[PDB]
Amino acid sequence: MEFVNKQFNYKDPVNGVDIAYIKIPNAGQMQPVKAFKIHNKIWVIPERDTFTNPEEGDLNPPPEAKQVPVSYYDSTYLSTDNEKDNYLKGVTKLFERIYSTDLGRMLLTSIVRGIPFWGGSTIDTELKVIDTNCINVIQPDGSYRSEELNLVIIGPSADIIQFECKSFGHEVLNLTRNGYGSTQYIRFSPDFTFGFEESLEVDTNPLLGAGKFATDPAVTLAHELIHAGHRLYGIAINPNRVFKVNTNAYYEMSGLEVSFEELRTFGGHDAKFIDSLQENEFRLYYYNKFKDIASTLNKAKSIVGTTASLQYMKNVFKEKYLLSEDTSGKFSVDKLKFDKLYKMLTEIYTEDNFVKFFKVLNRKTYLNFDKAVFKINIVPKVNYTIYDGFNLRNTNLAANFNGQNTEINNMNFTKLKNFTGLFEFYKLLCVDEMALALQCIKVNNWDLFFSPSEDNFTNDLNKGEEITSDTNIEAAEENISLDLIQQYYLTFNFDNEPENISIENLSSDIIGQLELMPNIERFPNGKKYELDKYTMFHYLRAQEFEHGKSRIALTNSVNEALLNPSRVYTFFSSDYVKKVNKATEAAMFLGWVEQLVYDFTDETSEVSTTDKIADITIIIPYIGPALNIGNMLYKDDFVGALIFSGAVILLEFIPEIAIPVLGTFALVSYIANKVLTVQTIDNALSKRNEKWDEVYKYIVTNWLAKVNTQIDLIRKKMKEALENQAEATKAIINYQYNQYTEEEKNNINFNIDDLSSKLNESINKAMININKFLNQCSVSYLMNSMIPYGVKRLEDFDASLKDALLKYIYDNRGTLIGQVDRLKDKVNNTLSTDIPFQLSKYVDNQRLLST
Ligand SMILES: [Zn+2]
Repeated sequence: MEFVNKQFNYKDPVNGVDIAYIKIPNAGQMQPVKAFKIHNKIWVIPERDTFTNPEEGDLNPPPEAKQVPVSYYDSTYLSTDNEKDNYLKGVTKLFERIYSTDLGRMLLTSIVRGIPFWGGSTIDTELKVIDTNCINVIQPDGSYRSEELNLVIIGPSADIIQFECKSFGHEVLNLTRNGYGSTQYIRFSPDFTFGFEESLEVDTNPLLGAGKFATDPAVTLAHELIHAGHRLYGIAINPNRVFKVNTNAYYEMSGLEVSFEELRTFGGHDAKFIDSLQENEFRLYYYNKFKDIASTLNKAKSIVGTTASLQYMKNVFKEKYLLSEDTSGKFSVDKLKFDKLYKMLTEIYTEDNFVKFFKVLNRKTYLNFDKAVFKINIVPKVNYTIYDGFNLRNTNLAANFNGQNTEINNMNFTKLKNFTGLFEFYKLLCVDEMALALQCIKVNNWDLFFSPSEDNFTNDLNKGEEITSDTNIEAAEENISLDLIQQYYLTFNFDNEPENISIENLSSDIIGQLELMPNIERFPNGKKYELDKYTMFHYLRAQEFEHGKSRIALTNSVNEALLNPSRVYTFFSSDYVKKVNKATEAAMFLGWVEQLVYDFTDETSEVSTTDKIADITIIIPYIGPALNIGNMLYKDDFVGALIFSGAVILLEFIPEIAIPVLGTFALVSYIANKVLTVQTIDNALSKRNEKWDEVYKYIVTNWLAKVNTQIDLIRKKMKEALENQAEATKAIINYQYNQYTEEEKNNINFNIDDLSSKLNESINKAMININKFLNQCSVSYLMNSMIPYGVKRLEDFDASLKDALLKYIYDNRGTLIGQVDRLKDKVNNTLSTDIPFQLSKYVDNQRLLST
């Protein structure tokens, strides 16, 4: 009742104020749809989206499959009044959940504030509303009334789980990128969610649930509202600017296509893939675009198309863009204030930050792709609440995110058919049949490796700089934390919103067309690779078995588990395979099962400590035979190979890191001035600290995108490998149990859910170790294989500045008579020592900092 003020029903009578048949900007002529105004500037249309796009009227599956991990198609969805009512209540509920958090409260306020700019006038001294930023509200009497708005929530198009921000474009202006902003139409459904898998939280939660977890749809909505946020303030990054990936190697993906805008919206490490140069380019770009709005507001003389005054309208956009105004009435953009507003919309309003506030399990990267799709019902309070989500307090579902777990909370999630086939998009990995014949496995596109292009990483480190006494000292960029979010919250003006002012009627049908959007080419599909050796993907495939009818499964230690469907590979000792494959009689069964649970824990809990490697203090030897690391199929060979060559042995590809010759400093001399001569020397020295900081940050960015992503995938694959082992073990134990007759009843009394629960527990404990080990390798690599490159490049820069400052001091020794000896020592001391590399300065991730 805080954000949404009325408790709406779909069958409520049309009134023409908050419940009315409306008409939106259209290519042709549309028929009115019943819509609901949940808040000021925010409307909801409980219909399938068939009107915004003239080419999207059909709700059937497209001729071509479409390149997404998970998709769902159902034309019958959102046709019944019951469905539309439940949609309206669902969307309303999620708005309340977003608002109930400190961060969501801020976001929703910023969205209402972000009224699209009145730049539809051809005469540059008049303020006129852009017609596509409005809707026509039809009254009970028959007449219509045009109204300004910021946001519209519509149901999905053909693909039900494809959520996105849409907006209508101008013929000449780029409204979402010029600072103006345009009305946002979000395609969303609260009746479906994504199924994902996570294993990173097991450190804090050892009793974590088994299978797939469900994405809280509030997070999803908040994600789309952030996209709307950027777009309303016209600060959205060009959809052209995509993160280009290498697609030629066998281990690489066939293609991904992720926009910078997407990585920015997520936050975490994902936002840090974008380097300092490109990020500064964007910040300075929208700084000048805001200044253009300030210029147009100073040239504005009269207002047209509304009863409201020019003085009021200028004030609205003053509040929106946080402009400073003189007593003379002139507007300007404050540098420090814009940065506060930009950082907020860019770095504070992120998906990862919302997770903090909701206290829910969620994907930690964008590259943690969805695996399934579930039908949900969040409207009943017994199922979902504004405060707790799925994870209801004082219930079984409170601890370890149990409410989000598909298997424990199975009555809340019904698994649906993924319309993307398991091998719709794939590479084909082949090997010599043991080339007269080949043995080939299909690997799904999203099980492959990222591998970003070098084109995505640009810098101006080579560019020289002229040091003066007036040289600006960059304030240390404070990293995102809850303390900072708290500070923005306290400075926030929550009361007072922009008003719903009466504007003059537009034409009966608003003529509008959606934003152009770049035409993205389809990836090459089904590429074949003929390989000399078995790969990681083969070893992972060998551990898989047909879930269905076929039973008799026998575990073994050779990768010819690929040949026989009854044979499944394992990396556990030969004693484990002998024990599990042993025929057992009813009398011996329970003691045989108890002993297998024991061995399963013992094989997986194996930890070998070391001090020889450095940076890496622990090792997990069975990762070698589990994934074929370095083509050395021995537990002894993995431990030995890791000590010898370090973390690089885990990597699928060696990242290229290009640091150029660092731009030297040039000094500006001032004759007969002792004060400003000392200032320039001091300015050059503290500007060197920024240079060390700049390089360090650049290396952290490359490591975060090229290396840490690889390790991220290996841990996910180890989680899969362990799950495969438990499944195979359960299948064999359950097969033996079903081979008995009537002695199953009382004599045994065996619970498979208990066996599954105990094995899941042992997997979690194994992952605790594995996560700890693989984090060390990622950082180990950063410290010994990536940072040194920058350091010796930086030490050569210190050499150039050393002689530059010593010659400078010498050349001005008549001006600095009494201080020459002192200044000579400071230059010699500070430029001889390296600046210590602190990981906590560039990486906020506190579980990466745990090393
Ligand atoms: Zn997105």
